[PDB]
Amino acid sequence: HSKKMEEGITVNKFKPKTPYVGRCLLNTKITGDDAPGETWHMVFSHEGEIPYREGQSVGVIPDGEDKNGKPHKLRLYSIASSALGDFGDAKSVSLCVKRLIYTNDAGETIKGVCSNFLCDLKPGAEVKLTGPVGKEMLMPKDPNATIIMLGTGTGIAPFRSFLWKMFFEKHDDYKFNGLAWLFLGVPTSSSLLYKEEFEKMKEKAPDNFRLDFAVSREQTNEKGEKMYIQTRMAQYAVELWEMLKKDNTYFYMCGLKGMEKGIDDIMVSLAAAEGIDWIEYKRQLKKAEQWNVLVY
Ligand SMILES: Cc1cc2nc3c(=O)[nH]c(=O)nc-3n(C[C@H](O)[C@H](O)[C@H](O)COP(=O)(O)OP(=O)(O)OC[C@H]3O[C@@H](n4cnc5c(N)ncnc54)[C@H](O)[C@@H]3O)c2cc1C
Repeated sequence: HSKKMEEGITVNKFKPKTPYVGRCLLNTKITGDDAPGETWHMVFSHEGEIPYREGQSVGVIPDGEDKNGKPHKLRLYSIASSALGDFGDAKSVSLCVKRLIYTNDAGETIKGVCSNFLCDLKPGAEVKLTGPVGKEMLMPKDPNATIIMLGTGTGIAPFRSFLWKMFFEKHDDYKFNGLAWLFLGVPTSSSLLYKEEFEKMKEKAPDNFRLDFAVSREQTNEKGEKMYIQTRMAQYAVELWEMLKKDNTYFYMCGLKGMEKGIDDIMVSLAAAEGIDWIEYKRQLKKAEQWNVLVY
């Protein structure tokens, strides 16, 4: 029995040995020039060949060979579009990709293989895809569920997928009527991803959608602390902790590995304050499919 929309999902229809070859339709930079690092939203054509569901990922095999002449390893990317897609016809898939650039030991600049291949794609270019992959980030079956979403950076991807389904589409068998609450933590205002879309959703379903942004380098709390995602969340601690006590509440976290630790630190304290061991409570929540995490 599952609390998530797991029935009839498709997994690994396309594999690394036999990828699906799609084509780039659009590739747009969605962060301002201010932003530390660039993030691109790209859409690929798949002609209905990849039957994915909100919350899943696709693997991308970047062009070229590794230092051993073999083809590159695949890299996974959460799908940023709902099942119907940005165009509403179930024939395209969209990704949210941050261009990775770092420096090695010798002080030389190294560009990440797959992220740079992807952000450099031009409309018409082909791309090898695999998947769909995953069950961890699927949506709850319950249309009246309280869904709390916490993402950092590109971790916004699966939540854009969820929200398009919930607020931008009409479905024969699904009408969301619960409360969705999104918290998005980014470094700069120029790094807010998809804010415009979220703002329109908010106007559309003001009683079903709550929205909170945490711009670390630009906002501080009373003590004067940087506005990290948990720093903005602690401001609603009593409310969220009370929400976690209910059976119809589902927590999803996605983004940079770091975030996991800082939320756990806030939680351990709220729980102990009520005589609860967070480590055991979290375990029970994970078992009940109420605590869902995907960090990388
Ligand atoms: C399930 C899942 C979902 C994901 N979803 C997304 C998504 O939606 N968007 C997205 O952008 N990414 C996502 N990723 C990350 C993505 O898979 C790639 O890892 C990422 O894009 C970088 O890969 P690359 O091929 O560009 O880099 P690679 O060429 O593989 O380089 C990565 C290597 O760079 C090194 N490195 C990185 N930073 C530094 C540093 N500061 N100093 C030194 N070494 C460093 C690390 O050793 C790492 O092994 C996801 C990953 C997973 C597992």
